[PDB]
Amino acid sequence: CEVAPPGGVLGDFLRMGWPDGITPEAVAMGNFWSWVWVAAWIIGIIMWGLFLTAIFAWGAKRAEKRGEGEFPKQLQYNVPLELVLTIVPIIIVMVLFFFTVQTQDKVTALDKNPEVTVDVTAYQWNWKFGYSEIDGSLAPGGQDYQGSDPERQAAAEASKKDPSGDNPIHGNSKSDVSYLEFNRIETLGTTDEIPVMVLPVNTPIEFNLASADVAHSFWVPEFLFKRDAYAHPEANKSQRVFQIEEITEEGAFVGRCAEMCGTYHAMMNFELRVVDRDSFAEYISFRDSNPDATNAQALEHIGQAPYATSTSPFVSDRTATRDGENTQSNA
Amino acid sequence: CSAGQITQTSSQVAAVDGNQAGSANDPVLVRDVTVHLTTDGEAGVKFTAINQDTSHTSHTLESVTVDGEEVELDDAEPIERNCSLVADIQSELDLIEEPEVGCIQHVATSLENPGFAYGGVVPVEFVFDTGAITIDATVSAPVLESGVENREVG
Amino acid sequence: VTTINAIWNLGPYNPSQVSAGSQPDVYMLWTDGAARVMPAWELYLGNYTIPAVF
Amino acid sequence: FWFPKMTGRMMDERLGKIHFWLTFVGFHGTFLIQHWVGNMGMPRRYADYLDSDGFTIYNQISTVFSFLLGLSVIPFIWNVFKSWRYGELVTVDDPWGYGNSLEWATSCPPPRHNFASLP
Amino acid sequence: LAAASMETVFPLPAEMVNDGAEYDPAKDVYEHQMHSVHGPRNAVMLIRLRTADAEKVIEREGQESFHYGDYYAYSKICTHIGCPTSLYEAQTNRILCPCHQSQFDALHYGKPVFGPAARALPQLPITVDEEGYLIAAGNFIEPLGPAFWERKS
Amino acid sequence: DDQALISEGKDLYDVACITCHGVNLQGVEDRGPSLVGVGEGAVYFQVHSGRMPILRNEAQAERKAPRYTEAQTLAIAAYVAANGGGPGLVYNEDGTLAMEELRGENYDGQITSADVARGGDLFRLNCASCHNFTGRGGALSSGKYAPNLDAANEQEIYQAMLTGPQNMPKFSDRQLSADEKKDIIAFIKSTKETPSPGGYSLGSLGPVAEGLFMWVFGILVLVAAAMWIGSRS
Amino acid sequence: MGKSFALLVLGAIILAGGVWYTIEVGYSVMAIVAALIMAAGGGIITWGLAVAADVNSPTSHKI
Amino acid sequence: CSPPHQQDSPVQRTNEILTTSQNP
Amino acid sequence: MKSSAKLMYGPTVFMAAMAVIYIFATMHVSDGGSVKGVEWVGSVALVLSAGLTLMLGVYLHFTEVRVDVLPEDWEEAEVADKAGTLGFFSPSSIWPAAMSGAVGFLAFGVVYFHYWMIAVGLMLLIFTITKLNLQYGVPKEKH
Amino acid sequence: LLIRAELFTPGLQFLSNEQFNQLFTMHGTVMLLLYGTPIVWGFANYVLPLQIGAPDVAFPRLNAFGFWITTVGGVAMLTGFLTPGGAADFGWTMYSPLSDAIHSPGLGSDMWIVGVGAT
Ligand code: HAS
Ligand code: HEC
Ligand code: HEC
Ligand SMILES: *C(=O)CCCCCCCCCCCCCCC
Ligand code: FES
Ligand SMILES: [Ca+2]
Ligand SMILES: [Mn+2]
Repeated sequence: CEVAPPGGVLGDFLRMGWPDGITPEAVAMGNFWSWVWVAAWIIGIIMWGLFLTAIFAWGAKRAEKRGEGEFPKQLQYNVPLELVLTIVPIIIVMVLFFFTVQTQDKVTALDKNPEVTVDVTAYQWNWKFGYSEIDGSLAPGGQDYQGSDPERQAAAEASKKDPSGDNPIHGNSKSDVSYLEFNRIETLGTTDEIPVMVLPVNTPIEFNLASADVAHSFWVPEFLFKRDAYAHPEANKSQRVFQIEEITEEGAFVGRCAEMCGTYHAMMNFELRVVDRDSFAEYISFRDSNPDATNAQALEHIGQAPYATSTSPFVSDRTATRDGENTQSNA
Repeated sequence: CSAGQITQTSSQVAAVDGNQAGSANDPVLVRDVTVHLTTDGEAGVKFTAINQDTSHTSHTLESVTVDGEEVELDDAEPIERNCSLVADIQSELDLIEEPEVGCIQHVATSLENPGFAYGGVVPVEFVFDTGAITIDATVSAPVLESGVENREVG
Repeated sequence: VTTINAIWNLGPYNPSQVSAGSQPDVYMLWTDGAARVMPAWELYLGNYTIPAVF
Repeated sequence: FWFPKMTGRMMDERLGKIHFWLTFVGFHGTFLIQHWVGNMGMPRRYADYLDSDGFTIYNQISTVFSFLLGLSVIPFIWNVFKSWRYGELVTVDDPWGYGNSLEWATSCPPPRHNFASLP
Repeated sequence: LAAASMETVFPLPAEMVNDGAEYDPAKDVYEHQMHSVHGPRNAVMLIRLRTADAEKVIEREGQESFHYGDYYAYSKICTHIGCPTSLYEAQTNRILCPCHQSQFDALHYGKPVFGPAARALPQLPITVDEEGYLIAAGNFIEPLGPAFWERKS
Repeated sequence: DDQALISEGKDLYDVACITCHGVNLQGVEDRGPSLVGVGEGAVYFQVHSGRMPILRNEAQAERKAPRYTEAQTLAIAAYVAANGGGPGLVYNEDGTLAMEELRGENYDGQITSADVARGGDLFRLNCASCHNFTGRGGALSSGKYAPNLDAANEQEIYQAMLTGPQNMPKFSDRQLSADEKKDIIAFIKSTKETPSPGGYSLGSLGPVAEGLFMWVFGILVLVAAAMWIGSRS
Repeated sequence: MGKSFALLVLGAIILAGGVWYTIEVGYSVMAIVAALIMAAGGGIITWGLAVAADVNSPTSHKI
Repeated sequence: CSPPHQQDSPVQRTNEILTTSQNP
Repeated sequence: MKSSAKLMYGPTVFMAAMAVIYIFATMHVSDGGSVKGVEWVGSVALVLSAGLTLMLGVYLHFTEVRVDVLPEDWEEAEVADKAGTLGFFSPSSIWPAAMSGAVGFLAFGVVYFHYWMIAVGLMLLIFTITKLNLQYGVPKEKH
Repeated sequence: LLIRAELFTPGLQFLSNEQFNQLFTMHGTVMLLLYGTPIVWGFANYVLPLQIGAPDVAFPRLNAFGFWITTVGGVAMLTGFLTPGGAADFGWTMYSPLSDAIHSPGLGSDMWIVGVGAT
């Protein structure tokens, strides 16, 4: 919604725990949320007040102590009122649906002119990030940068059929992985390290999701948004790309898996770190020049902390976490 | 009851003849350490050193010694983070490749056998330019070519 | 129409060998089950002993 | 509502109010604060979390009232058991007085085939 | 033997060998060797342990020098009522009897941890000879097999 | 070839195996062991039979439907073998991965009965303790078990014997020579593929099966006959 | 009222006591034990209030 | 109700070392 | 049974409408949060659901058109209009529990996929349903 | 309440990840399919013939069958906990491919299916 909420402590109560949102469409969703809670609290207050009026006015002892008798007025029908009380909800939900369609169409659009495209791969149980596209204005060298690793992408493309002929799924092999993305610059999460996806400020970004096995979900609470990442997203007719117009402010933001995926589902965290535009150009130049260097070293090279801060890796020991300390620190 | 905090699967260790040293916290690990003594005569040390220091200090394997006997291991460049230094006797490193992807390094090695016994155990010291590891290691024969070697009356 | 004791599949008797599900016939299974459920209550009386299977 | 019709005996009203208030307090104390911790970024089906998430205090309040809500069934089980065999006997077809439906036109408990006569 | 393995061994006296460098194709050692295989209390199980498991072993009093490196030898006959304890669990280091499910800890000198057995599995002292073959350094220090009234302990 | 195979193997490892075995195959403390030095045989047995990836820790990982093609399995096995070798696969004289040729040392078209007779004694001494006579399975301690030997192909039998999966002991080629392993394979496949002459095998479990059969349904049908012939009054 | 106030007194002593203990323990397994004490405290609080809520307008006579 | 000759060794395993003689 | 038969045409018309709407919409409309194409599960599900309500509505109507004016379908019926026989009802039967046990054996056999368990469970199930359906007809013993 | 106990503080104090997953899966299944739907049909069975003025229900033995098959479904569903691996642990929704045999091979995952089927 375009209209801002009331703000202040009233706004803090109304948004009821939602983050402020680090994108323009997160601001829109948070606005809409606060206003629908103004509405919801009105409904809840008046109807709880009716249920209290029932306790304190419509009692039988109060009625008998003032001489009302045995029975009340045996009214059962009021055709106009039971029409109006039905028609008013309809015209309420129609307005709710109008604003819903506005906000949904702004959030869900795919015409935001992305400048950085990231290919995201989920698996049991961590994340892999890679830069598919970086348009020239911030790219390494200035020429529009494509990220595909052709040899490895070709190996994945050739895994689409079994040479021994076990090709049951519409002619394709059961272990086809040709839908997955392989880029040169990649960051791969491990049990020991949180994957930190570096992105620039004030830049339109595209995320391209998919999973290696089982459904996962890409929930950044600071975007106020999540989408499921599927294996073979096109066979499921699941729109695998989404776009944000910008991240408004820089910092480190946690992200979690928000669809049940098995044992270590609660340990599948990532960090989304957002840096200056020129700092991102430097980061991508460094990584493109010396591709053996790791993610932490590039982060240090542009003057940021080597490892995630909004979240930490878990102690893998199945019993050591018993007395509270379930996080392992890094240098 | 078997899916508990103590499970049978989570306890299991690598069904290999060598020992290991290093935890989730230690900067440099060693995996599958074993004194490989051939039945012909050649001997050496098999191991894999793995750098996982988060301060990004490289560790150079300076020296290796087995029951006080010095090891000859061909020249190795330092182990950067998430690199691995594989080592075996040359006869057994000729049976595998050296990957171009990632960061793996094969170095042959050899010992002058003082007379170790099959089945026994000996202490092995790895010394890096940063520090040291000590680990017990069993003396064992190398693996055979699978499915070619019948036994004979003699 | 149904096998009952494929002795050929079991091989001759050897004191060193054994099988997993090496049960007796059904009318004796109760005795084997008794042997399984009895705990290791054994008596050690100086130079003598009463085994648990007593 | 239908324990008298089912059994021919009433339940203890005081024990029922204890059951109600325990259930009510425990329930709202359990699941009201979960709206906040869910909005704040906790996903469902999470066995473990980090103390940096900011989730701890909400989970602690919720679990305390969860155990209260679990205690709520102790007076309920006792009320059912006791009243089933020692409860106040029903002497009227409709012990609440103003039964609308047809089940209050027959005895407490009904006979095998429900109705000794129909209105 | 590899570093977590089990072999069933029998007593082979030197006068019955007929293999290796001294093999003669006219020496007919078969029936005596079968006589060795078919003794009731003859079967032993020779276990090679991993190194990190071998250094967790708790020996029995008087039997600390019976092993040879990572090689341990235990009587294969169960101390309950005489079945072979032929099921070595390579990861748990339990030796399991299929008859009535007795479990013996191999890192605890063969002491039972489940089932109706009460006594620990006897341990054989072993070593290597000058030619590099494994031999029995001595006899068991206890009677073996199931218990009887006359057996002490 | 071998470097492209190692590239494919590394890429598959990075999105399926790296959470429990680490990026450098070192192991993760309570999630999985170190793969340094397991060989191509371990990866073949585990991936091809379907045992890997494990997806919950229990008493025992079970055989299930495979997640990777045989070619993908061999790619991953190449990549793992580069991290310190180990035992390898059994190839035949032409270079194909060996299969039906392992059905006894003297194989030539059909299984020879001398191989079955020696492999029967070898199996009854080294294997049947856990897998029961003729390999129907058995129960171990605390929820563990020795599987049924039907689903395994000959290569998988050989690599099981070499690698010692989970609580199974290792049998190197110095312990059981190549010919003894091939005779054990011959015995498994003879008994697994010869119908019993005396009719239905009842699972070949042993006396409990024939017990249940008779002492329920056999006496039930003759009780039914008695009720047909006699009076219920 | 009677036992109402009695319960409300007792339960407070239990509840506060659990609140003292859940700070001492503090993330171990015994934290759970502390919470159970606190819950029982709250239960007896509500029990007292429930008694009051019944004797404010009883729906039964002791006849 | 325990065998009186089945004790743990008081002395701990000392991590000993083996060898074999040889011609060279 | 007029009102019962007739009120099944509310949901029939509604579910048929939602079926055609959903079908055309999922094949023609495009939004950034889904891929265009006819969604076959919801299509088949809604049309078969309208089939279920059509089935009941049509059968009950085709019966209603030739049942007499019953006292329970009459606004001023006296209680003595249904006096007489009401019908036969089973007073007792052990065979429902038997059938549940047969289905339990079948389901556990399917779980473990033991073939003998599946065979025995199917045999038990046909037997117990047969004995249920022969309960009130078994002959008198002729001895 | 086991779930709420383990969520009381950050680390895993007595449950594992697997056991927590089994717990929420079976909590959801039991509460929806073995409490909810059968109590609906139980209240219906009792009061409905009393409300419309019938002596019996139409098909008495089918009613008995419904009760017993629901109990057997419950027993089947909960029998998964008696395995060493344990119950099903894919959430009461059983999303795919997480429910395929390739991704959830324990026998409890089959038991859950037949349980809900019987109910
Ligand atoms: C009708 C349907 C349902 C009911 C009713 C229900 C009741 C509860 N639920 Fe729930 N549930 C959760 C918590 C509760 C709690 C605390 C209660 C309470 O009603 C439970 C209390 C009720 C009892 C009936 C307890 C009886 C107590 C006993 C037997 C012990 C008493 C004795 C004591 C305390 C000792 C005495 C001590 C003294 C001092 C005297 C939570 C989280 O806190 C989740 C999400 C978990 C996650 O990780 O996503 C959840 C998940 C679900 C799901 C989704 C499952 C899934 O995601 O796979 C469903 C469908 C569902 C349904 C239902 N649930 N629930
Ligand atoms: C954690 C959920 C795992 C993942 C992901 C993979 N494996 Fe694994 N593996 C795991 C455990 C707990 C074990 C121990 C033995 C057991 O069965 O539980 C293993 C074992 C292996 C082995 C055998 C090692 C040996 O000692 O011989 C191999 C060869 C292996 N694992 C390979 C492997 C591969 C290639 C994987 C990705 C496809 C993979 N594993 C996933 C736990 C886990
Ligand atoms: C008990 C101590 C065992 C002995 C002795 C042998 N094996 Fe085994 N085997 C055992 C277990 C516990 C397992 C499961 C391992 C796993 O990770 O799943 C196995 C497995 C096999 C297999 C694989 C079968 C399959 O499902 O693909 C085979 C082919 C096999 N074992 C064969 C085998 C042979 C031939 C043996 C004697 C030389 C033998 N095993 C010994 C337990 C035990
Ligand atoms: C081992 O860890 C197996 C899984 C253990 C899960 C622990 C939680 C159990 C909760 C109670 C289950 C009741 C089952 C009733 C069976 C009839
Ligand atoms: S014979 Fe070994 S436990 Fe019984
Ligand atoms: Ca916790
Ligand atoms: Mn979802």
